[PDB]
Amino acid sequence: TESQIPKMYEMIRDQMRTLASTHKIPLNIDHNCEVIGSIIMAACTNNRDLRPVDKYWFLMGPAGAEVMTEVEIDIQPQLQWAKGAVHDPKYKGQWYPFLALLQISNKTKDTILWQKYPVTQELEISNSLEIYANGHGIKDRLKNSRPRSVGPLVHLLHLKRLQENSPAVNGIRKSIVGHLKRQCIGETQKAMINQFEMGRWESLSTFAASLLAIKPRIENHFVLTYPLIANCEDFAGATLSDEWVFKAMEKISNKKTLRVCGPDEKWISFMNQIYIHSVFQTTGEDLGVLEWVFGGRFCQRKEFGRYCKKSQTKVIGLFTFQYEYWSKPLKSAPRSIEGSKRGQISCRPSFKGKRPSYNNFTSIDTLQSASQTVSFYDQVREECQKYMDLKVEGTTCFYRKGGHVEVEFPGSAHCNTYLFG
Amino acid sequence: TESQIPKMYEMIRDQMRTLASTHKIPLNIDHNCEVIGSIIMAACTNNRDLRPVDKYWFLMGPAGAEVMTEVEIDIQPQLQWAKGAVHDPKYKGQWYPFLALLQISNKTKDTILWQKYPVTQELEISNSLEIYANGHGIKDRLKNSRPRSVGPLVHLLHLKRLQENSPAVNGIRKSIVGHLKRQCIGETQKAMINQFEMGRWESLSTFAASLLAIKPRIENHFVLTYPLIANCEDFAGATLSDEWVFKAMEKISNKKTLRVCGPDEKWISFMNQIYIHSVFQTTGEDLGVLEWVFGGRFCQRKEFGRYCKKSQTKVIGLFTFQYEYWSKPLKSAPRSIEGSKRGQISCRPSFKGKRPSYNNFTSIDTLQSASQTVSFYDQVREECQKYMDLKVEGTTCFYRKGGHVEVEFPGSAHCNTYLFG
Amino acid sequence: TESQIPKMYEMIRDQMRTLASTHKIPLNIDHNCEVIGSIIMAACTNNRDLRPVDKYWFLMGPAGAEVMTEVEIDIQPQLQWAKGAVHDPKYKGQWYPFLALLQISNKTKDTILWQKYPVTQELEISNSLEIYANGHGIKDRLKNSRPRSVGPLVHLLHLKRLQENSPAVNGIRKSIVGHLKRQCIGETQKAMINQFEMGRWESLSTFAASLLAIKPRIENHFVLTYPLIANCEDFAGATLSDEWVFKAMEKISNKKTLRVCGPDEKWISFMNQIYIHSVFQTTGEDLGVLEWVFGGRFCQRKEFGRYCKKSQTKVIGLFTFQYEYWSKPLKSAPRSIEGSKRGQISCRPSFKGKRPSYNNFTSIDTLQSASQTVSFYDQVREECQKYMDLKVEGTTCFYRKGGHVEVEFPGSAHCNTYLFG
Repeated sequence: TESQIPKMYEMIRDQMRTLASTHKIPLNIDHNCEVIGSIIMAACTNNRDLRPVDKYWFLMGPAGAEVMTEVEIDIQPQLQWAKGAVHDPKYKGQWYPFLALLQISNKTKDTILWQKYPVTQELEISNSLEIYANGHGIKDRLKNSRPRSVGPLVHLLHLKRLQENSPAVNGIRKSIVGHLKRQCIGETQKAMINQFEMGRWESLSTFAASLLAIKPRIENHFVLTYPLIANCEDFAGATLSDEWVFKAMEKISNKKTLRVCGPDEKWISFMNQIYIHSVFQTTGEDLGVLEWVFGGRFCQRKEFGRYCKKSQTKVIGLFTFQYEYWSKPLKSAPRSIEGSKRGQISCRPSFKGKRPSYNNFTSIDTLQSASQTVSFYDQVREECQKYMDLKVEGTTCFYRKGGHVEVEFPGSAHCNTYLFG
Repeated sequence: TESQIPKMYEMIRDQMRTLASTHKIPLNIDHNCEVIGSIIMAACTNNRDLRPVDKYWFLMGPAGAEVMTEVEIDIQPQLQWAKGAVHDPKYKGQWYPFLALLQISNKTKDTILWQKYPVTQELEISNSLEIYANGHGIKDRLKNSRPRSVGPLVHLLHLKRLQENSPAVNGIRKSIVGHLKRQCIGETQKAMINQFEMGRWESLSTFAASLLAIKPRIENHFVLTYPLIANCEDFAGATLSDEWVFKAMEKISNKKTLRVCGPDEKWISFMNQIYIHSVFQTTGEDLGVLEWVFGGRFCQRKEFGRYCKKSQTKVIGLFTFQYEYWSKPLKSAPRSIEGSKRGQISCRPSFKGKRPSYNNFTSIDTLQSASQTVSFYDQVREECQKYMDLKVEGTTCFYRKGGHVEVEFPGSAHCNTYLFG
Repeated sequence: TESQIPKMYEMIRDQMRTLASTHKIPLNIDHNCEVIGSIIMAACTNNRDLRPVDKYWFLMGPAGAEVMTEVEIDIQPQLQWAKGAVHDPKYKGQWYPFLALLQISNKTKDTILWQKYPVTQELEISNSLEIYANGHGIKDRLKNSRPRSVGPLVHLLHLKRLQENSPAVNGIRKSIVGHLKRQCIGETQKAMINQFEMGRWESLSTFAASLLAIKPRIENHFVLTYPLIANCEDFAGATLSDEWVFKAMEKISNKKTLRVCGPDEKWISFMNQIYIHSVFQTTGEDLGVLEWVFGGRFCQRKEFGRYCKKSQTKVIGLFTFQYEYWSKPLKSAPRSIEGSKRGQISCRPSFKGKRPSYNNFTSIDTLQSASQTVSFYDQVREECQKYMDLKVEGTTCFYRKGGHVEVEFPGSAHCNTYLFG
């Protein structure tokens, strides 16, 4: 499944530099790579909506005198290659599943800079839940190539849209539900999806809230963004899922040739952190964990105002990256109550001596563990409290840099803080 | 609105010393000032209930040999002046609005020493809510001069009393409701007041509990108490709302002439702290903030037993005051959800690495953010959770002493502790 | 009530060594004492189920060459003595009440090593509540001698069993209910027992959950286990309820002659801690308090796997014990809301200065303190929140070792952790 990753990375980077050098467009500027990279993406996917010759905005000029200017560029070489490469048997069909991950990676930056909440706004649920709407805005043909990488509310938004629009309805609805029930591990959650499948949406707010307790299964992959791809000189053992990516970004960072763009120099750490969020998909991650992993503090998006408009970005510094530990991408749900037992959570004193009094429950509702028939909302709450009661998240381990020696994450005072908090 | 504050302070202090010196009553003892001050107050307000000659309890004697004794005193000079000064056009009507603030200030000490809960007891709600019953016991004609300074449960107690007693009912009820809806900023809170206005009191417990989340708008003013007023030699630029009051109390404290009374010397810090609670109305304030502001620890009322009876107080030390930061009096509600967005409050891991698991919600009820019609109690809870979710309280800033350089309050380990906790 | 404790301890130890020395069974090995001690117990209680000659498993051998082997032993001397001693008027009837406490003490080790949840499993309630099922498995005739030492769910399991099986039903049910209502101090709790008494068990989950807030009254006694009894040379002033027990265990520990058994040497601290849990009945205690009391960290049961089988235990170290503070055994419920007043729990700012915002309530439900009729579940919750609101637990004090100087427990970072947590 990753045998072709090396050669597909190579093919992307090549088409990028071919098209950039033909029009004298320097690829040591990350903004140029972002625009060139998205044009190549569009030739592989929506072959018919882009124009054979069109004008785009690049940083043109010599040796740090670059200015943004509209360059007319011709894609019919890249277009002809792209329409073949979709079905080329040499890639063993691994092309579209790879393009979808590449689009998730390369669209991450804009979802950070231009924080909106299209999916929870359309579903009419709390915008705290947009963290589970990832992969929104990917071309649909790519979405069918990576349904496990698409957040559960994207699938849920697809289901409700279906009910507000043919005999193919029985087959489309079946597969959307199928993607939903693989992601949503809760017994009460699958029951709620069943209700949604029959158009009964009363459970929506409760289902949506349950996703922060009984967390869904979201597949992650570590995919380089277009500026990294163009400036990577060796894809020899490329993976999307182990220390290679970490080592690849350190190698480019050490080259100190790729420059990054932004509104002004106060953004230079943030831009660089945005590379980590795109490649490793840590946009939703705990910032305390991230600081430990990469060895530096991460900004929250609050710490800056609105991004400037893409035409008014400027070079503001150099790409930089380093890391202290690494980890593989999570594929299973982060929390499991399998073989979990809430044990003693209260004191039964035997000494008369006074001492502080604890209650490890918010109310006696949180301890109602049910035999006598129970109501559905209580079923939900009880199942959620079981996952809430877990004190650890994740599945295996972090590794020290330069090997696979397992190092337990020690903790942080910056834990339980978040990029959009 | 404060142009007359200097001259009204002057007039109070003058009438006080005039009446004290006529009967050889020393004003360097705070208890004497408290009794003399309340007699002058009563001449300006309930002109007909006090007696022209009557006996009161003062600390009489020479040079630290004072003993408490009943002195008969004659008020008909102070009484004649008082009946004029109510309507004297030279004060521009600012007299009663000032007398009401002075009575709030000078009644604060007794509400601390003799902690009872008349308003929540009469409303039959938790006595934790007496913090919102301030200004109770003020003469009603003064209450109409400062309805924004009167706690919302005083207005609420007035409304329920009205329904348990004429065509003026439509006008009295209207104005009480009007004061209530200006103080209670919650949309669900105004709906609950509407229900109360129509005699439906089922929401009482919920309305009362909501006041600790969606906090009401309470107007504060910094007004000197009678012992400070008599011992202040300069009212030149007097305000009730900026650093002048702070500087005025430091000036008297530095004189080291005013002595304070109490049951025994173990009360001497507490008595002095009671001056801060009366003048700056910090009775409800966070003791950790207070310690930072004034630079010393504040006692909780638990740390002492019952006050002795007023006849058995003795001189126990000197008035003392100092401060490190200052702030203006709050007039708006302390919490606002305007332009507030609860953002990301949960982690979506992308690394397999295990890490601690957080849940920033007590139950999945606390995340039910609602389109589908919602029940009223949930409306309340959801609105309350929005205010509960705020992490900061207050509106502007503290200033360092001796200027208006804004200094962010850094925090304290003594925060979230309270005078009646 | 304790006048006979010295002589009853003496009689137990004597019968133990008599039967052990007759068959050359060394009593300096704790496993031998445990088996011999339980045989003597069985002769005093279920006189007819044990066999006059039978084979048991002991550590036989010389001077650290002991191996486990089946020894046939003859009890008809110990049996003849035992059938008399039950009713011997010289013990003043104090025999059975003492045997029941001795059985609670000596069965504690197995309930730790072989953690099961028979009572909550049979009641079908959360196994977090097995902490309130103590004294289960005691011979019933002993249970009637110490009903206050039997956890409330044992009595509750007895009541439900009664309803699933005669004119004596009115008298048995009455006394079980009577034991239940003395243990369960909550007004809503007694109401729930009343419902159970009439076979209405809907309240079960709520009653069971309420026991962690409104904690029941459980009687404790400090009783030596069989290995301590055999190796105690002086019962002169023996009590079950003051510093004597502490001093008695230190004396044997200092002898360094009793060896303890377990699966391997990594258990040697845990085994020794199990002596403290049996004698002082701290199985349910706060481990942070325990560490302070005895001056060493206590293991949680998680820190080890399953015990080996009793035939495969080996000597792994020496008995050891020490202590820094002591306390009497608790007899009353650990929490009381009598004369408790929740006071100010919220801030009413008077300064405009911003500051952190606290809410000392999980939801506005937790503040609903009710006049207007309230529903029963809310009655429960409100009563429970009153006990939840208490910040201190226990009734009197701890004492420093070697006297009765009261020392307030200072706290611990290891508090709110538990043996079965």
